[PDB]
Amino acid sequence: KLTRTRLDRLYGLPAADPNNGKEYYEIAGRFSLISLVPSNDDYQTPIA
Amino acid sequence: MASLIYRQLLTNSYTVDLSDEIQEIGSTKSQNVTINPGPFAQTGYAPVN
Repeated sequence: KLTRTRLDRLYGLPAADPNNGKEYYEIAGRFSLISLVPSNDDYQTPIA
Repeated sequence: MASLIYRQLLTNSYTVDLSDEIQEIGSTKSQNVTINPGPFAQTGYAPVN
């Protein structure tokens, strides 16, 4: 509920302030990345 | 003697090594070739749309 207005029961974030006197937002996770790499060709080296 | 001179020609082989190392040291560059693999895997990129 907003006050002194006609719109009521906000469902979501307005554009006023999410800072709220706090510092950050934290999200945890783990990647699973598959890609192509050229940096493990260990044969083209000089003799001895 | 002529045969003795022939054996003398056979004896003095301790100079060919000096001669060809003289040739080598004044010769051109040296080099080192490298190593290569064998067969492969034949891969690609299937799920593209």
